[PDB]
Amino acid sequence: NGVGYQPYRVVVLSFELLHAPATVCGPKKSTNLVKNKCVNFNFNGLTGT
Amino acid sequence: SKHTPINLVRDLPQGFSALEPLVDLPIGINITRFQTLL
Repeated sequence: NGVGYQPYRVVVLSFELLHAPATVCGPKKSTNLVKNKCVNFNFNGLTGT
Repeated sequence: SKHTPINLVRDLPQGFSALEPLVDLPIGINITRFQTLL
């Protein structure tokens, strides 16, 4: 059959919010840490220098 | 929760106890009443 009459795997994603904290918030990035030198750190709870 | 590994035969122990955080769960739904299980 032609491409018009050929199966296409279709997945549909529904993106909605409910009265709960948004537990799905994507991946969290991470970069190397060091010691004994001034840095700005975006730790999970807070940001600091 | 805390296990409190001390012996008081009948009632609450006199000693001071500290409760530490163990599990967190997200629900969003208000709990108003509850019951215990044997």
